[PDB]
Amino acid sequence: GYSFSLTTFSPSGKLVQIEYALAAVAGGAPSVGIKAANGVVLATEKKQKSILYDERSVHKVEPITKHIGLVYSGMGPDYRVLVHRARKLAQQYYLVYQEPIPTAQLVQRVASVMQEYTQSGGVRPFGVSLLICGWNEGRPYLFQSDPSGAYFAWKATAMGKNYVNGKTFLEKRYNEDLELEDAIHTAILTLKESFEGQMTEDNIEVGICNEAGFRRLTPTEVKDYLAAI
Amino acid sequence: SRRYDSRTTIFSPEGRLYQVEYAMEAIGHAGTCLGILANDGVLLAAERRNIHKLLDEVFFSEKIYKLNEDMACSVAGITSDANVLTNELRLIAQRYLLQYQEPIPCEQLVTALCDIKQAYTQFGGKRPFGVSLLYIGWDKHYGFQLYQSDPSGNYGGWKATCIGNNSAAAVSMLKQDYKEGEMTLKSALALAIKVLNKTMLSAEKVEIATLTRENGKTVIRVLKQKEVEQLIKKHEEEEAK
Amino acid sequence: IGTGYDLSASTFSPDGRVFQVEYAMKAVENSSTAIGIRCKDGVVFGVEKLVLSKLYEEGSNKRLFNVDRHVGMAVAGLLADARSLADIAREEASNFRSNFGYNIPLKHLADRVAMYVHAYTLYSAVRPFGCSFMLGSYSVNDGAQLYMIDPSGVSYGYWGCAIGKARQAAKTEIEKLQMKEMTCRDIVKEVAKIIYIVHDEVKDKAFELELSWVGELTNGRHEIVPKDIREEAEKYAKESLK
Amino acid sequence: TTIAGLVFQDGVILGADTRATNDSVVADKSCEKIHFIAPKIYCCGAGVAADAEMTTRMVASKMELHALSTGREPRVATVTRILRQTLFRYQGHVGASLIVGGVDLTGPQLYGVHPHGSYSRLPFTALGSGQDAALAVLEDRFQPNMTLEAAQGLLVEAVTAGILGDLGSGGNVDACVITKTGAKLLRTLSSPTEPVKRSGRYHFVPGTTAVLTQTVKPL
Amino acid sequence: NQYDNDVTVWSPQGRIHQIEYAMEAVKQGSATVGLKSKTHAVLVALKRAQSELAAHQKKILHVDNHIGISIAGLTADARLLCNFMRQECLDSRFVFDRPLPVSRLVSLIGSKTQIPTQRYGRRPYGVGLLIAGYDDMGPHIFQTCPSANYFDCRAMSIGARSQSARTYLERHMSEFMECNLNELVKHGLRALRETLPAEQDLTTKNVSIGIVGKDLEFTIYDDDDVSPFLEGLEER
Amino acid sequence: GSSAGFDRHITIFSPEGRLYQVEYAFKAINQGGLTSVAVRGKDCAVIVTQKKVPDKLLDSSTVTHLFKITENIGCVMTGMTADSRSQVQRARYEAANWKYKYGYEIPVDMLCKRIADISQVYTQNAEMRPLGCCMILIGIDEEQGPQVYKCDPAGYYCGFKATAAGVKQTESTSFLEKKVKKFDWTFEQTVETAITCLSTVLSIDFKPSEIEVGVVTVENPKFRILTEAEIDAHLVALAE
Amino acid sequence: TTIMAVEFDGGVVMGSDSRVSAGEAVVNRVFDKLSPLHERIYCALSGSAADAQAVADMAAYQLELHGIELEEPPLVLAAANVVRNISYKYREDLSAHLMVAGWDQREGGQVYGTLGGMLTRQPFAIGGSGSTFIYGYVDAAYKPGMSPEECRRFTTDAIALAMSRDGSSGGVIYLVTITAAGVDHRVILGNELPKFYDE
Amino acid sequence: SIMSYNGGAVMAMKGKNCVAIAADRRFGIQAQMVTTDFQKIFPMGDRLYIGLAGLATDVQTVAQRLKFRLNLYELKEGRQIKPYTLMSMVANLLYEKRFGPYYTEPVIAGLDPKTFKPFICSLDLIGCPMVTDDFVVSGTCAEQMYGMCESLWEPNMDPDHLFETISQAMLNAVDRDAVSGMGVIVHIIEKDKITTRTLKARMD
Ligand SMILES: *[B]([O])([O])[C]([C]C1=[C][C]=[C]C([C][C])=[C]1)[N]C(=O)[C]([C]C1=[C][C]=[C][C]=[C]1)[N]C(=O)C1=N[C]=[C]N=[C]1
Ligand SMILES: *[B]([O])([O])[C]([C]C1=[C][C]=[C]C([C][C])=[C]1)[N]C(=O)[C]([C]C1=[C][C]=[C][C]=[C]1)[N]C(=O)C1=N[C]=[C]N=[C]1
Ligand code: NA
Repeated sequence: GYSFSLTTFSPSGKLVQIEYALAAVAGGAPSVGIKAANGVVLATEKKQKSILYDERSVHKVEPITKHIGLVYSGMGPDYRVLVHRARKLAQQYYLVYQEPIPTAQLVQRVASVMQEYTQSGGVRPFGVSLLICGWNEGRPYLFQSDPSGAYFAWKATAMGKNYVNGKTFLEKRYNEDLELEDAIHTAILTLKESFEGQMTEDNIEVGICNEAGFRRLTPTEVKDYLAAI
Repeated sequence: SRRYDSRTTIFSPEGRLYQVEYAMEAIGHAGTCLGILANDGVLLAAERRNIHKLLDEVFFSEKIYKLNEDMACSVAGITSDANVLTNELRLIAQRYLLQYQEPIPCEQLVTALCDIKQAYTQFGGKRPFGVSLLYIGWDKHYGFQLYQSDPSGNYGGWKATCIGNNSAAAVSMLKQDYKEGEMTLKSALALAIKVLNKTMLSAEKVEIATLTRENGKTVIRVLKQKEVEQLIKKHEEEEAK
Repeated sequence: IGTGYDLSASTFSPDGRVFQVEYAMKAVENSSTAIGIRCKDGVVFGVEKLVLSKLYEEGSNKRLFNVDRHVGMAVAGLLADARSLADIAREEASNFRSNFGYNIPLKHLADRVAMYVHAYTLYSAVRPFGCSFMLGSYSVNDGAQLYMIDPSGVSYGYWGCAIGKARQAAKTEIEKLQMKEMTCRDIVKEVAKIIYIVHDEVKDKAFELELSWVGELTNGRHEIVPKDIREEAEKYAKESLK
Repeated sequence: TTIAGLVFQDGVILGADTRATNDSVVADKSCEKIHFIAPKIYCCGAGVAADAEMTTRMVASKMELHALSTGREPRVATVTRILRQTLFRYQGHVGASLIVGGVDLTGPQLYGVHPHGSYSRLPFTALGSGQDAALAVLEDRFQPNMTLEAAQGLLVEAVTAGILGDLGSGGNVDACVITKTGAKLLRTLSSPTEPVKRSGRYHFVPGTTAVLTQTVKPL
Repeated sequence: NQYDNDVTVWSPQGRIHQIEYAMEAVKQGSATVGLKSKTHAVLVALKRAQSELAAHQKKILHVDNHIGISIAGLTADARLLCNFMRQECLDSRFVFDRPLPVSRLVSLIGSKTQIPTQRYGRRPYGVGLLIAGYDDMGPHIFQTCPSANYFDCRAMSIGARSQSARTYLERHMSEFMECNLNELVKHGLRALRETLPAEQDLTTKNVSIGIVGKDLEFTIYDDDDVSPFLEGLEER
Repeated sequence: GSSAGFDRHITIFSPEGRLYQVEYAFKAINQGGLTSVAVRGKDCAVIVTQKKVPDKLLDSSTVTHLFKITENIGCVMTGMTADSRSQVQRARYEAANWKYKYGYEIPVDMLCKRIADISQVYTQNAEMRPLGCCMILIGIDEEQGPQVYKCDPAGYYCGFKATAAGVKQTESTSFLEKKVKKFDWTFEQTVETAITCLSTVLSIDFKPSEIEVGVVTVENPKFRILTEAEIDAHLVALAE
Repeated sequence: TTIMAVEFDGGVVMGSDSRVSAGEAVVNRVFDKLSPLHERIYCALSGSAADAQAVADMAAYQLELHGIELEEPPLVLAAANVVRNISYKYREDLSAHLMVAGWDQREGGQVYGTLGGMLTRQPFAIGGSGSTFIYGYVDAAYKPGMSPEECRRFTTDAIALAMSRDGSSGGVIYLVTITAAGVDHRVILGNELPKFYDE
Repeated sequence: SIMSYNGGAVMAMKGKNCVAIAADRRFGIQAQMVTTDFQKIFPMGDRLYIGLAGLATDVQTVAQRLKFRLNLYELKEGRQIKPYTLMSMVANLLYEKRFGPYYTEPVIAGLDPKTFKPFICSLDLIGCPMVTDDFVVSGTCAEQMYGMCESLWEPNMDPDHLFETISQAMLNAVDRDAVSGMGVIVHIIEKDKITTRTLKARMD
């Protein structure tokens, strides 16, 4: 293979390939994460090009283990690589410690792999930014990991197309004390701010995490949330 | 293949290693991070760049990393690169402890990482780590110590130093107010805030940590926001008077 | 398109092309013509082997090879690449017998070797083969089989095939033959006639005709056409030209 | 160990004792020999306790990665294959003798996997040092399409025969019923030995032990 | 311009310029001539001197008891190819206890030298050889090039001014098979001397001869051992 | 649409976050000249593509774009023919390997996800180029019924009610969405929809040797390739 | 174990007992030792259970991919070479014998021996611990030109005769008839076995 | 036996809201005693201890390789390890050497971070975890220890009762073992404090 780095420092001190990877993220379909008092919501725009697409065939909101979940903005195929790696990393921890991996621990391990693709030879950084949610030590967690390999713990945040507006909308719209039932509603309203068209239970995707672990909401559950919107 | 090679480990016509020099530029854009040595301890005071209202603040720090029982560090540069280096620092400290059954002496831990950083400048064809570190510690040979290392793998011991944004201005400001040998953690903490105020002031935008010796055991502690608030208003009062 | 898009096989051009493979295909087109015809009881090969020097021996640079006891190979292009492919093809046939205990089926050999060729069309590290070649075989079970592989790694089955300078001119002449109902003794005379017709006596120097065949007449074994039959086909080829 | 399996009209029953022995000495009176692989796949382990523990843990972890990727309930054939190919590779040095039972889209299945990597699909089976006592009860009274109550009863009897007949077996009978709707883990379903009572008067008056040194660390 | 740098780059003409550049090494080495009769294979070569004080470079090397070669090009690549040939020959006598058939050795050279013509960062051999051998098929003369192609020859000449020598071999071609050793060697000397300048003739200092055949193992004649052959030459 | 450095030569991001080399691999699919259609029915899945045999000198049976991956899985490849053969060999390997490790035949979606993941590697590592081809897989799922999946040189993959690839992909999809909007999706209605999509989009009234049809049925899940006489029986009924 | 295969006009008949033992202990009394390697190609398993199953799993895998590449059902000679090579390469570490029989369009019904990495075509063949006691029987009872029914009767009688005498053999006899049309599976229960002198 | 080359004994016992851990102090090679103050119980946290019996090199090696992983774990995790999690860490460390193991049989005694629930366990030389709700033993006098523990142990023992019980079970067991003894050390691990005592034991 190519043994030299493909991401290098420009004369101004910037790692330009990482900057260009972040541009891929900023042009992807929007995603939202909201840390409620008793849980976590993950919401995304799953709008495909035509009726011909079997919406039910592939997912954006994915499980990692029983208590961790995931969503992204950017390059779809890149995301799948990180999903497999994350699921594998979560099993390695469980095999050794016999305890569900802490969300900070999963996010750190995954973020290390992302950093690797910014320095290892003959590879480009991932064109993806991941929103990771979990439940451990009786409390909810919401993290974000970006193409540089940097991670951030959020209370609520937006990624992809119109993230600047969604992030201001989340800040003013809601704050701490949110019930998970209230947080799901807010995540769908944040998405409605960018969405072009009628928002149905087949073009949006939601996942929740609480005491009972992480799971993806069914289209019938999303439909009842959309009945109030 | 030759076409796409960046040539990251080669000398320029004036004997300069350009990737190393461009790595340092990255550190100038990172948040200001200063270290001050005192007789009764040693401190780390860094600017917080994760300063948004919707941040969770799960961890005990942002830039301050415990490495050893007797050592801690702060970073300025690419944070993901800094995660690699701090994790390696923790492994070097445990390899020493396993072998000698004594904690790694401060300067030795810094040299070991600097030998990895130097290797990135001489071979492999990879870009360097875009990080500068400030290390604080205690050992049975030289007591309270303060180090600094840059992407080149070069390091040095200091009585006060600064890296990150406006590092130059902070070192000239520390140069004037630093009283060698007559410094205590109380006066040095006052100086840390005095400097960060000019080089940047809520307790949300700052992050301080101290290393002290209590009952023959080292005590590393990141100060609480209220503690930092009391230190900022004790300076805000002196500035008005 | 001379803008960097044509220096590597791991680089597509903006119009979705791999120019390194196209330039390798040009090395075959510049070379001498080779033809192969599949008939009712076998496959026959013929090659216009241009005589570069009177100093060379009769039979030097044989563009026809035995890849296995039942398989033959006709080449056109950069000869050292062509001979390196003959060794790959040989080892592929050798490895099938060691694995399954019987002669490698021709479509299977064509498929295996075509993918070693394909492999050299994906990387900056290696160069595509500047060669096209044909594989011929005959057995009672599989019948007569003729395949052709190009520098891109494409493998197709043929009733008639030509590669090289006069590839298109030889094709309009093979099309006149009703090979599906002919013998190898009959088709040999025709292969020689087609090679002499597409030969350029003005632009090219003297040539030597290479003829090989595998069929029922040879008991499924790839052989050179004996001197006796070759002289008879060359006599008819020259007599037809007048 | 006495581990046993059964295939009844609506699923599979898995039974196990609770004795761990360290060379003729009972080390544990109640260990868990019935391990989870997937929601509707369980496995009984017998032999070297660390080998049974770790090979069950590894295949359960591999089945979570399998199910997460496929998006489907795992198949019992997959757990059998993953296990065999791993054990065969170790040539019997990983001393785990397993009884895999479960329910997938193709119905209920029961398998016996041996340390060298051989396997059998069986309607009833028994492994461990007490397998012959259990296998006698199963041979004597197994009929196909047994009811859940009838199958539980036979399984308890099969494990119990091993508990009383095998010196390497004892404790209680742990069981697991697996049906199309999921698994019910019946821990200590049967206790063939009534609560052991002693007239224990082994109290030591504070100070009777002669102390030479005493240091107290407040926390 | 851009298609000159690496052997893996095909020019838009279906040419590999690095292979063509390596062949220029052969054309720049001093002339060598190889020819054969019904019983013998002869190698006759001109040896250049790097100054009057320096010696005339060894143009002819031993490969086995039945095979000998003459080189033209990069002398370090010629040594590399010579040791590969010497070794392939050793393997055959070790394993089979019979000489390696000359045509088989030449196929291994073509197979061995083609490998670096298709691999990045690698280069073709800058050596061209004339091979003299004898086996069950009588005597042979082969020609190898930096392009991994090889030729079975009745006679041949590679190197500086080798066109002049080729012309003599083509015109006298018919006489070679029935030639005796003295006459076959003299034919070789005449082709070699045709490359030589008009003011320059053959010498017991610049001439080198290699002979292999029916009863003779590969033998190299260089200075006073060359004298008996030169003592027959008579003109131009 | 800016460029900087070697972003049009290798798979490295462009200033806008695009992968020009991956974009070029999509244009390579059209270089083949052919178009392909795949439609999923109530209890079947059919794939149909062009069959251009220009010289009678070819053996018509060796000229194909339809392939058997496994007994119950088949595929239609669109794009660079050798790149397509390469992907079919890997699909066959991955499928046989799956049954060997897991003891059950690979699901259509898992084989698609697998091939798509392999394709992604080329999209991230610079020393090799993406494959200039599109794979469409059909098969009958034990609990999901008929499946139609497609994967890209980008590494993307998805399931479909109907899909297209090649030169007239956009027009074929425009047509396919107009028919799915308005039928009992029987075997004949699924087969005919696919034939008349290729025909109306290419403006060619087909002859039985001009197209190749492949099908999987719930009654007969084994991937079966249609005869010229079987292709004709559909073509004539379409003209009626 | 007692395994057996017999060639006839349109194919083969393969049989086996059903006993899996571990010392003097019957571990499984109803095992089917006739394992399919392809549609119309089967193998009869004997020796180490772990080794026999491993070789069969690998041979079926290699043959599945081989068949899909040739776009044809694999030849029985190819399946015999596949098993044979594995048994030969690993003969120092394997202790299993996998007899290979089935049907082809080319050579029809064929029976092969793979003992210790060797390869031999046989008109009929026997294997396993039980075969030792029926050599004289199969030598006296075999006649050429046997019908598929006569082959099943020869296979059933020879295996029952061995089952009685061999402690490592017993249970039920599994029969398999591979032909152009397809494969037929028969089971002869321990109650329905043919009877001979047993005192 | 390899385990009997050095000798020694380790024991752990549960309490109502406390846990005890004890070991002998002999370090000897075969029949010769070398030192009378060998450490076999090592602190892993504020309220978490591990005791190692068996071959003295591997007791020291396992304790050191375990402290390495523990320190890294607490640095990455930012928390003190839970007692059950330490057991899984030792099981994984020991099982890594499955086919060439360390000759040590650990015993773990600690309190749940819910600052209360006592935890006791033991691992065989290949890392098989075994949690009990009463006592765990490991040593050359395991038969003696089981006899004493089975007779003396009671369910909800107060720290003082636990101390007398574990002390008497260790002293009387190791007094019937030739290669165990030279004193006994006992740790009583309560929420509020640790009490370490060396007993006045036989010196032969
Ligand atoms: B059983 O008696 O065969 C038993 C199986 C067992 C024990 C405990 C936990 C599990 C969970 C899978 C299974 N094995 C043992 O008791 C073995 C010794 C043995 C080996 C072979 C035949 C009979 C007994 N004991 C241990 O490995 C062990 N004992 C105590 C603590 N750790 C390990
Ligand atoms: B047979 O007796 O040779 C039988 C054949 C066989 C082959 C493949 C699969 C199975 C069942 C999974 C059985 N093999 C055995 O019965 C052997 C013992 C044997 C071997 C040779 C002669 C007589 C008896 N069984 C095992 O090796 C085995 N089975 C169960 C548990 N451990 C080992
Ligand atoms: Na690439």
